[PDB]
Amino acid sequence: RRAKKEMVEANLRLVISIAKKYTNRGLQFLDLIQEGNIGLMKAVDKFE
DNA sequence: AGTAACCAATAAATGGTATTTAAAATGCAAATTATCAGGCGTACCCTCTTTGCGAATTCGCGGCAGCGG
Repeated sequence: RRAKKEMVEANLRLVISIAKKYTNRGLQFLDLIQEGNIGLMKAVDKFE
């Protein structure tokens, strides 16, 4: 657990970029960001 | 080119009380097809950056605030 936190906290900027590419008047910025963070947690789980 | 209402008679005058008839039709609940609605996955590399620009030169008033003897 304490290992995965490090990658998750490292790649938040990546999430920000991908999200802002979709922000143009959808839900709201922060909702997109948080949903992307869910996705990032999934990806960290699946990466080899 | 013929009177009767005499007293029986005849069943026809009804519109009313029902267990039937089974055929129909009318509904009823299954089988059995189509199609819709969810979940998962994607391996070159990409890393705070977008915003609101201002419910828009109001104004007058009040009061709850920080500095200050």
